Amino acid sequence: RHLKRELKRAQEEVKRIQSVPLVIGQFLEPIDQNTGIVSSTTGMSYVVRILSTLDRELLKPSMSVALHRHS
Amino acid sequence: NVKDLKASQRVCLRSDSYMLHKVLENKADPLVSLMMVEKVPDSTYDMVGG
Repeated sequence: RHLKRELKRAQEEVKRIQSVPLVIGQFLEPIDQNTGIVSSTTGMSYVVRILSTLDRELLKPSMSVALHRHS
Repeated sequence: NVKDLKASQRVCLRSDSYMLHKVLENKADPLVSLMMVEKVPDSTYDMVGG
C-alpha cells in the first residue's frame, strides 16, 4: 500500500523530462509497446523508446509527437 | 548472424557505430508495389460468363 504512493511520487520525476525546448516528430508506425518508429521533421528517421504510461491507442494512427532534442 | 540477413530486409541500427541490431517485421519488395498501384481486382470464371 505504501508502494502505491511512491509509484506516484517516482512517476512525477519522469514527467519532468518534458520541457522547453522540444523538437517535433511525427509518429510513423509502431513495432512494440516499448519502442516505435518516428520521423523527425529534420529529415531523419529514428527508432526510439516510448515513455511509460502514454496512450497506446492514439499513437498508432499517424499523429504528431514530441521528441527531446538531445536523444 | 549474416545468414539471417538477405535481400532487402529493412534493418535496425544503433547510432554510434551503426551496429545492426535486428530485422524489422516489415519487408519492402519492389514487384508487389507495381502491381498494387496499377490496381486490378481479382476475378473468377463466374464473373466473366457471357
